[PDB]
Amino acid sequence: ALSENVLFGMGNPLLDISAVVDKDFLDKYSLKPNDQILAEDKHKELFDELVKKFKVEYHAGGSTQNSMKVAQWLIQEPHKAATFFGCIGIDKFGEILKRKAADAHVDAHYYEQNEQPTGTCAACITGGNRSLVANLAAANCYKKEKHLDLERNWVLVEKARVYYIAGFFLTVSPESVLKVARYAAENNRVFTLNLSAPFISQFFKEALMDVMPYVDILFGNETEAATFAREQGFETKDIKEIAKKAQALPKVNSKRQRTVIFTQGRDDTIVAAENDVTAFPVLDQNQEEIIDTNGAGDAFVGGFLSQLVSDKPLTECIRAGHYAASVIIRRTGCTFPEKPDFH
Ligand SMILES: Nc1ncnc2c1ncn2[C@@H]1O[C@H](CO)[C@@H](O)[C@H]1O
Ligand SMILES: [Cl-]
Repeated sequence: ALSENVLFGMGNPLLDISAVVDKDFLDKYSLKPNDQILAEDKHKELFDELVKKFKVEYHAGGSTQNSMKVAQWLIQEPHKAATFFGCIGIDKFGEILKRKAADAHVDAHYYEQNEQPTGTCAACITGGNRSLVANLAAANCYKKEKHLDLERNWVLVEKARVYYIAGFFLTVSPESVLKVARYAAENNRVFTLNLSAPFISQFFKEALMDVMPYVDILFGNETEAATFAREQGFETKDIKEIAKKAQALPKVNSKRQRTVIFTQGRDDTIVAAENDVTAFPVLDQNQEEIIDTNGAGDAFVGGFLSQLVSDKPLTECIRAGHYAASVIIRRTGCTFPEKPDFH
């Protein structure tokens, strides 16, 4: 039986707010029916209006937290197998988010501050369409020295066997990422990281390459891989070759070989390990049943991690990732039914 806090994540928590809205609402906030955006000045009151005017459903969100809740869902027992750290506000949304994280059986410990509201992501649904508006807000305000470094929180890091941090968090607290990564190397534990988005490899390459030697498992997708390769001078556009070259990057913990895992949408998931590159087909090809790809990557990682914590074989970790993604992409955002049916 797994211990509590066996899986640790940290990143940018967001309160997901989903609702069926109307034309007037979309028009007021200048939203096309399938826009996916970061909030601009015109959207700062959107979340308050959304909750006042419409019946909403709330979820614990943000990329890393999504992966934690999916992992927890598939782990099932114990509750609080997955830990999550990040920054929230001292507001009603922050209280709702704490409740949702608890409902998801994740052991969330948030840094709370008063300067910024809790981050939010609105899914504004009309018919089969949905408009996404994300406001990072408090998520950008995480303070290593006021949260991670406190013993009551650091000990939860020390409880983990496996760590996962989205590369998005390199834009907020790269020193937190480095400290966790260093601990993983010092203790021969598995540290995992997502490339997260092309802009991470372009604009945050210093932090990314500072952490890379500590990465036991690098997750990403084909678009991130292409950008990473260009920025690192790999001189190839072939995804398998990119994965092989990333696998062979400098590494401090030589007790564990790096694994590089790049998803390709409906095309094969590519896995580079020490002595080979293997392609894992995506067996779910019913494209017409896909209603929303938002969170597919987060769910893939969560499914993978759910099996990794039990030292299951690579094939099983990939199978669980593909399963989780297949569930999430048939629902608005990174959500799932009460119980998993992964066998
Ligand atoms: N178009 C698609 N068809 C089927 N599965 C998909 C698609 N896009 C994403 N996925 C699933 O989500 C994962 C992450 O993108 C993929 O590896 C796959 O498992
Ligand atoms: Cl994140």
